[PDB]
Amino acid sequence: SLALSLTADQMVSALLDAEPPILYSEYDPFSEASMMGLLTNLADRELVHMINWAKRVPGFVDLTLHDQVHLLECAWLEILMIGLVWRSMEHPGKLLFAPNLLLDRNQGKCVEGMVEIFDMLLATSSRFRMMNLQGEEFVCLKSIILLNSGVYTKDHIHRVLDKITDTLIHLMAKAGLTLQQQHQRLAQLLLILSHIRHMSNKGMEHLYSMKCKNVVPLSDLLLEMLDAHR
Amino acid sequence: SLALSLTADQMVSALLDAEPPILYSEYDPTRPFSEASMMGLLTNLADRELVHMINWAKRVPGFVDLTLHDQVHLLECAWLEILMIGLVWRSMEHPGKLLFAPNLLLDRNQGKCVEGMVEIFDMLLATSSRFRMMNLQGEEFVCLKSIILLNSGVYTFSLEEKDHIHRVLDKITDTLIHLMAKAGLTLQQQHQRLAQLLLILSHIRHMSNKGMEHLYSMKCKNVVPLSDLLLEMLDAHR
Amino acid sequence: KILHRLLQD
Amino acid sequence: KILHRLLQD
Ligand SMILES: Cc1cc(O)ccc1C1=CS(=O)(=O)C=C1c1ccc(O)cc1C
Ligand SMILES: Cc1cc(O)ccc1C1=CS(=O)(=O)C=C1c1ccc(O)cc1C
Repeated sequence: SLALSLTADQMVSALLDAEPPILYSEYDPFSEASMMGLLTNLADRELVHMINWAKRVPGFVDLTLHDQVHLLECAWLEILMIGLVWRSMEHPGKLLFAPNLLLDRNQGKCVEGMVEIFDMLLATSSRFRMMNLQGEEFVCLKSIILLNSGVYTKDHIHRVLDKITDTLIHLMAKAGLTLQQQHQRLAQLLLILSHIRHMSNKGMEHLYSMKCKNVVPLSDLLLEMLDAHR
Repeated sequence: SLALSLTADQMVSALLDAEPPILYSEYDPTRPFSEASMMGLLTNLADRELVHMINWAKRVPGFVDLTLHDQVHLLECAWLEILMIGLVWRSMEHPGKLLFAPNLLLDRNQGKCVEGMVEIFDMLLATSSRFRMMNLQGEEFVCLKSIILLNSGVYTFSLEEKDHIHRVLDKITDTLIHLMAKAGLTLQQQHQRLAQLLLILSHIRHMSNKGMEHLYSMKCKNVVPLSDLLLEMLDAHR
Repeated sequence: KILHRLLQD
Repeated sequence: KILHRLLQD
């Protein structure tokens, strides 16, 4: 397993180099069917890139095929959310779904029951801004989500999770933080994952509500990921 | 604030002495369990545990220093998380079993009843198996449970709200590190264990959400009717 | 409100 | 499932 033999600097560079591209939404006031239409198309395309990104996460390739499936099925919405939150960081009060799709919570109300998650998403972004979350920390958290979210449903996964913790502390040691400041912010970072988990679960509930209402015929891939949560 | 004045040793002591008691169930093993009976026992048990938890929360350092509609908010968000991590903790020395009460020890085949709870049971067991694997300490448990109380609802919040909450959360972090440092753990081992412990909270949040949805299912299902307090906490997920 | 009594009671 | 095919290429 090469993931464990990597220095934390190599781990950082490896994660950075695996970062998926920022996709665009299709171009051109929204209803609830049109807004959901854009988001569904975008989310489905982001999924494809995420799955290929996961194969480039150090140690994920070492897992068996259906263990990779389990972790991706459990954490796909979390990963999509923390991604949305990260690129929306420099746009306070707004969520940057795409460079040509920047929305505020007032526009989030067009879709029923979406405004709750938006505020939670916006609150997560404001927290990242407050902590001045760095890109190297973000990619560490995202891969942590990928490995941790479904691991409790294994030693090698905990093996890799420890090295990312070492990678995090290493990064924060580079930024001139004292020992105390290092496990404090480390704790702060990891506690965010509890909220992201909460958003995902409430987000999962909202999409299943959109399936049984059938306004947008969800993607078969998106349906497979959604039906996986039961 | 005196919670910020507490040494990490004083932090543990305050948390240890504030622990709730292990309540007993009205369980009668003379009869084989059903669904309404089992659900009735658990509901009765959880409700009485809620009362103690509410009084436990008031003793958590820093919690008393907040307004009502904040304590209310934190408890509304974290109550099931706290009930679950408490259950998991007292079930630690019983592999493949959940100790709801000293006289109510259940495995995953009796939990296979009540419809859709057996999945949650397996998750509760997997967490207990994880605590056993890490050999979780009581000093670490009381910290984690206090972290859950203050953290789970802080993100759903003018007058400097959370700077005090996050600051108490920062000292509980220092307390955990203290604890590991005395256990003989190296600095690298301290950070790692700190991470492993806090990642559990993510899974605990997940169980709570699933459990929350499962409880909402149960009395539109109209089996054994809930305590009025549980229904209050349950309608906070809206 | 029960959890509204137990907090100050 | 679709996830299968995407993880194999
Ligand atoms: C996942 C999803 C699927 C769908 O079909 C409709 C909407 C959402 C969605 C709901 S939300 O939670 O508001 C954010 C997203 C979202 C959408 C597109 C993205 O590229 C990323 C995200 C995180
Ligand atoms: C919370 C709950 C409420 C209810 O009315 C019926 C059942 C449960 C429950 C279902 S579960 O998630 O299997 C575990 C519990 C549970 C029960 C009693 C406890 O003292 C603690 C817990 C955590």
